[PDB]
Amino acid sequence: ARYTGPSWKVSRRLGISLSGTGKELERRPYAPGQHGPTQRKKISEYGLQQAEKQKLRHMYGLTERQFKNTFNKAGKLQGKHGENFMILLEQRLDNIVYRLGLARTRRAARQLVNHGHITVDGKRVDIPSYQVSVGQVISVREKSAKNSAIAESLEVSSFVPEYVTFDAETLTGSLNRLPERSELAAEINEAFIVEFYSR
Amino acid sequence: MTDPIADFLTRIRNANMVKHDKLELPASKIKKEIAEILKREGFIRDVEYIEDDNAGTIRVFLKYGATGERVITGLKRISKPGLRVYAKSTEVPKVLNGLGIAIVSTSQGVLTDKEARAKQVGGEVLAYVW
Amino acid sequence: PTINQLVRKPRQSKIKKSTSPALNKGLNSFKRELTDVNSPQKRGVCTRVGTMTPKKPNSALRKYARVRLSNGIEVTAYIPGIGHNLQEHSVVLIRGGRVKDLPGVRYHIVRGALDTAGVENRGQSRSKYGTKKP
Amino acid sequence: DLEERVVTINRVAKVVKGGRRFRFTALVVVGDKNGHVGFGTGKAQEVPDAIRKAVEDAKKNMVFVPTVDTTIPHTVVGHFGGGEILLKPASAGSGVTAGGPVRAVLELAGVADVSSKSLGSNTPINMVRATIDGIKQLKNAEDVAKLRGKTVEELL
Amino acid sequence: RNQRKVYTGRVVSDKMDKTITVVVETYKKHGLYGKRVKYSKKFKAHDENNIAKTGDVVRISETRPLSATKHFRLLEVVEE
Amino acid sequence: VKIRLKRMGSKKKPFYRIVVADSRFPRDGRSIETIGTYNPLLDPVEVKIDEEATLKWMHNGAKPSDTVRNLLSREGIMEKFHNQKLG
RNA sequence: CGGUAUCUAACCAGAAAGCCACGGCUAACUACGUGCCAGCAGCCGCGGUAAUACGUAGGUGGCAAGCGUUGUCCGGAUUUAUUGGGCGUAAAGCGCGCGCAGGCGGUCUUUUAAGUCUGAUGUGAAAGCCCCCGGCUUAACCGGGGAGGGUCAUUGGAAACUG
RNA sequence: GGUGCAUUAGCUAGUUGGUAGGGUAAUGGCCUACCAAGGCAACGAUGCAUAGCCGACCUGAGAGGGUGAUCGGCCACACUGG
Ligand SMILES: [Mg+2]
Ligand SMILES: [Mg+2]
Ligand SMILES: [Mg+2]
Ligand SMILES: [Mg+2]
Ligand SMILES: [Mg+2]
Ligand SMILES: [Mg+2]
Ligand SMILES: [Mg+2]
Ligand SMILES: [Mg+2]
Ligand SMILES: [Mg+2]
Ligand SMILES: [Mg+2]
Ligand SMILES: [Mg+2]
Ligand SMILES: [Mg+2]
Ligand SMILES: [Mg+2]
Ligand SMILES: [Mg+2]
Ligand SMILES: [Mg+2]
Ligand SMILES: [Mg+2]
Ligand SMILES: [Mg+2]
Ligand SMILES: [Mg+2]
Ligand SMILES: [Mg+2]
Ligand SMILES: [Mg+2]
Ligand SMILES: [Mg+2]
Ligand SMILES: [Mg+2]
Ligand SMILES: [Mg+2]
Ligand SMILES: [Mg+2]
Ligand SMILES: [Mg+2]
Ligand SMILES: [Mg+2]
Ligand SMILES: [Mg+2]
Ligand SMILES: [Mg+2]
Ligand SMILES: [Mg+2]
Ligand SMILES: [Mg+2]
Ligand SMILES: [Mg+2]
Ligand SMILES: [Mg+2]
Ligand SMILES: [Mg+2]
Ligand SMILES: [Mg+2]
Ligand SMILES: [Mg+2]
Ligand SMILES: [Mg+2]
Ligand SMILES: [Mg+2]
Ligand SMILES: [Mg+2]
Ligand SMILES: [Mg+2]
Ligand SMILES: [Mg+2]
Ligand SMILES: [Mg+2]
Ligand SMILES: [Mg+2]
Ligand SMILES: [Mg+2]
Ligand SMILES: [Mg+2]
Ligand SMILES: [Mg+2]
Ligand SMILES: [Mg+2]
Repeated sequence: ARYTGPSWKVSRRLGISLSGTGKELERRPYAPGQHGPTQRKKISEYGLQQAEKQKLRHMYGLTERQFKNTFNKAGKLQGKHGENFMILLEQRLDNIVYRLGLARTRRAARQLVNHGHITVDGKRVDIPSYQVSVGQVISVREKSAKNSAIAESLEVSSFVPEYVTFDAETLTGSLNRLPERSELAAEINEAFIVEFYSR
Repeated sequence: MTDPIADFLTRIRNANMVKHDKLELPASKIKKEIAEILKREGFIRDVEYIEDDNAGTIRVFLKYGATGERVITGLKRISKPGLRVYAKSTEVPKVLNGLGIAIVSTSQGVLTDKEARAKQVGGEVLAYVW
Repeated sequence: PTINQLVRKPRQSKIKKSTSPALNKGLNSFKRELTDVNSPQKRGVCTRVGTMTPKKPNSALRKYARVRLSNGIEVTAYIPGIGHNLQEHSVVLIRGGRVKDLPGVRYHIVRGALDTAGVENRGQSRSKYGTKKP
Repeated sequence: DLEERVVTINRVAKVVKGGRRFRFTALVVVGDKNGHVGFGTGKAQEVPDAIRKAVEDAKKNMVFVPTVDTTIPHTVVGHFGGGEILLKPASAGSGVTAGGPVRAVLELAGVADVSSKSLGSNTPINMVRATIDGIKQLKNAEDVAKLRGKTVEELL
Repeated sequence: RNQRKVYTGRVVSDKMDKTITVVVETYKKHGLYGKRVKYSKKFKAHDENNIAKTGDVVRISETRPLSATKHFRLLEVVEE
Repeated sequence: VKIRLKRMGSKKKPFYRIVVADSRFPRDGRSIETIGTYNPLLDPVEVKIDEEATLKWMHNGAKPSDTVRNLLSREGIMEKFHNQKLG
């Protein structure tokens, strides 16, 4: 991926349990390093905006320049800026693979997309940043097929969001309709990232 | 001297600040047109034309809302003798984001912003009032 | 002013001079003239070295140098880092940037781009001072 | 309820024959996201006491902000003292763009889409006073329609 | 057919032979302020035989180059 | 005056414009009036052409090239030009 | 070009991470060494024995096959202010008058269309910004259509305002 | 229609116009003889300095500011001068 370091470190510093359910924050919820269990300090507006940017960036696991380019392209759309930015972030192939049950984290989905183990409309895709559209399907092209990892991922995969429909008999998933901000993270404040990029 | 319409606007502004109720000044065609427009949009209460054998005068009663609220909160002059301003049909401005009005003299006489943009005609903008 | 006063004579800006004039021109030997060409770095030949004292309240000695540039300009540059391998009649690469401590010094010396050497025993900020990874 | 935020604290002095005496003056902006906001100043030998006094002062001079469609109805300019603040409406989802004190007062007021510019001095108290003064001459379509004796559809 | 440019101006100098000088004035917006400014340009016109007198408004029309700097001919004299 | 074929697009990916221009001008330089497109990469060739200005230029003395002649023949401009000459 | 793009099989976590910064502006601190020396530095300025600012170690923050420094331009700068500043005391009213050119000009009527406003015709190449569609596994990139841009020439209209 | 200087105020004499002629694909002091003393200029003539021009590129909320890399159109040059 972009970054192969420890995953509990970034979540502990950020304050939220991204890519999991509190299991990274079960113990010592303070920031990493030797400082953070000792004391804290004040937070300014710049700190809050940077924190929200990090929330998004390390939640979706994509680099900074591509993040800003996606924000700029989302600005081209019509509607509220942050909502469009988030919903275009939700169009990522990695996000669809992860939330569809074929994996468990963002890293697993990214690697499983890099090797081409999935396919859209019978076309092998090695691009994690591929933007899925309405009616596009996914599959496994019988590469992993009877693989232990995908079976385990489908076992422990919570549930499926209502904006995507997936059946496990043929491992087929497709976007029902466009997701809304209502069915999204909501641990973040999307109103601050636009201001942060506005300075 | 130079500009009588600016004197008109300044007279209403001063009387409004002093909370005066009545104002009188010498009359003309354009002055009567401006007074009639202001009466139509209800900025003023009433206007009379008193006949005197020099030019005639116009008398306007300033209107105030309940609890002594000023109906007219500002008048600005746009076209000046030293710099005239002309606006096209698609360039007419909205005063105070539609809360106020503007006066424009077009080929069909003196109108407001709504009338000018309804007929797709342009002229010269005289003043903003809000 | 009035609009007529503005049409009679228009507004004018203020010409802002630069900070590093010696980097803003080159020399033509055929015409023996000076031309306006701006450059990020230049190279020159040392003439003398020494250490002068700053103004109040500072008192520590600072390492400087005097250089003739490619255009024959008497330029006083500063030597960063700890220790140096500089002396008279040496080729040096001068770079922009002035120091407030010395009233006359206006330029820095790049370490590791020419006859000038790097800094020994440097672990942090290694890109500057011209030290390679150990 | 009422949420408060601290803007600035300044240590002021006064000369006596025995030396000097210092004390802290704190500026605090209070408000709730319903559309009510205010500002206050406090002075004390200790910073928390100054903050508490500033909060108590700010609780006594509250104002109201028209926030139709989560946006200022029209552009306005404040003129208090040597400070100047220009507020103008912004599109939905544009966030808030303002200076420090102006950002604080606008965020506590409740608005979400507005863009402002500072055209004068940067002293925080004068900036806050200019922002409040500019908020004073805001308008609502219903109020001006009632003033002019007509309906909103006729006016808009 | 086509048409030629016509200019209405005032005679300034008529002391040449069979030709005069005419000033044409027009207004224009400024580059940055948009104010009217007078703009007078002098052309040379050709008459039949020394008819026009100084300070008489005349209309002149475009034509071929008759001389070194002479590109207009007198169309008529409106008044004095 | 020839109804020529101008090349643009990208490396190893050419696309062509059927355009009329003078033989003394650069291939990608000045031209008179573009009339069509020609895409070679697709196995079935997609050629769009006005078929009305082309006949006017042919009448006025605009000799095409070999491939432009082939395209006009396949699209029927050459046969219609012969018919117009006969009629 | 060229056995080139592409595709098919077997093996391999193995052959692939660095730079700057951490007192405030500005995101991120502990210890040791030094002692107005060595030195840092865009500014406020730090260094005289308890240094979060000098060098190193540990830690943390930003970016990423890139990261820092310098040079030039625009912004912030309303710091030439038409949009958008001023002249009692901070820089800024000539010592005063007579007056050519120039700038501006009380009220009403008729008339002209120079200014003003508007319709139609021609033109403002291609490529570029922008909008909608597509093609390359995505993107960069490429293709199609559309839109924008003039105190532009011909000509038909209205006469409130300036002339 | 698109630049800096007034601490650069007068410049010009085939110049300004006419009568005939020669020359060119074509009009034209483009050239010749003759006749008169004209012409341009504070709406900046003349002079000094810098500079190929545009579609366009960078920035900017916009008005504006800076530049003429790649590509397209026009112009000038080919060691210097004829
Ligand atoms: Mg938009
Ligand atoms: Mg350092
Ligand atoms: Mg008080
Ligand atoms: Mg003719
Ligand atoms: Mg061929
Ligand atoms: Mg080979
Ligand atoms: Mg191959
Ligand atoms: Mg093998
Ligand atoms: Mg092996
Ligand atoms: Mg291997
Ligand atoms: Mg393996
Ligand atoms: Mg490995
Ligand atoms: Mg590597
Ligand atoms: Mg240190
Ligand atoms: Mg380290
Ligand atoms: Mg790190
Ligand atoms: Mg910006
Ligand atoms: Mg500016
Ligand atoms: Mg002004
Ligand atoms: Mg000022
Ligand atoms: Mg004054
Ligand atoms: Mg003074
Ligand atoms: Mg005086
Ligand atoms: Mg004085
Ligand atoms: Mg005087
Ligand atoms: Mg005068
Ligand atoms: Mg008049
Ligand atoms: Mg075009
Ligand atoms: Mg091109
Ligand atoms: Mg596509
Ligand atoms: Mg493109
Ligand atoms: Mg295109
Ligand atoms: Mg196109
Ligand atoms: Mg457009
Ligand atoms: Mg009339
Ligand atoms: Mg231009
Ligand atoms: Mg230019
Ligand atoms: Mg002849
Ligand atoms: Mg040159
Ligand atoms: Mg570019
Ligand atoms: Mg700006
Ligand atoms: Mg360029
Ligand atoms: Mg080149
Ligand atoms: Mg070119
Ligand atoms: Mg050559
Ligand atoms: Mg040579």
